[PDB]
Amino acid sequence: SMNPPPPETSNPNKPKRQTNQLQYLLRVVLKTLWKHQFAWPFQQPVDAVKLNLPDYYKIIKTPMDMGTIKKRLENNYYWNAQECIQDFNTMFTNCYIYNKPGDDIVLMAEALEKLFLQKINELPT
Ligand SMILES: Cc1ccc2c(c1)NC(=O)[C@@H](C)O2
Repeated sequence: SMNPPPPETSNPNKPKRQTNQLQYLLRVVLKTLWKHQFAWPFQQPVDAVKLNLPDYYKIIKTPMDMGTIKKRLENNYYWNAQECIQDFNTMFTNCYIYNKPGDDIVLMAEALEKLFLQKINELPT
């Protein structure tokens, strides 16, 4: 099959936590980025079959997307904010790795990453 199984959104072995900052990442950061005009490519795992990108997972080995992150946050999958933020960053870097500078999808990611940075610049205490 061209698509791998999607990243886990739960894990019984992994310890959960809820924090003010993780709460913020879901209610404010994720759910605001979600509403951006450029959010749609990043709202679900890359479907290599659907998007006709047969080489995507030959290149990207740590896929990540906001749909996954959203479910992780809802499941309280994360231990801390940093874990969630590194997922966001993985998603953006994946886009820059797979695509070329100037590509439309890259312009989109660049715009979201800027907004993402603006919102995590200050987190609740
Ligand atoms: C055609 C197409 C649609 C959506 C897309 C892409 C390519 N390329 C990507 O890297 C992902 C994240 O988003």
